Amino acid sequence: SSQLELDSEGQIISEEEYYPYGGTALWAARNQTEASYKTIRYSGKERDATGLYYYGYRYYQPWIGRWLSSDPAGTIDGLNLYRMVRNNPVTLLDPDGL
Repeated sequence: SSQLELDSEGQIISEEEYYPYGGTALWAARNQTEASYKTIRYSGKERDATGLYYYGYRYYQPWIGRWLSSDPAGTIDGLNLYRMVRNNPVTLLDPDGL
């Protein structure tokens, strides 16, 4: 999860922290425009303007800790095709949405 951004000389552009399931709980910057250009924040995946995180093979709803669609890989991570990283978001990460 992208927490700090630094410019060419190690000065803080932004500061972020997340709720364990993706939600953004702290968001700070040195300029309201300079901050609008940070795109990826949680688990190295893009939070679109829609609010969904784009993981690759699926989109993710951080506000209910739940995938937007059933796993295409099927029963690869259990019988629950909507569960998020075995409900262990602080320890585990999903690389591509499967």
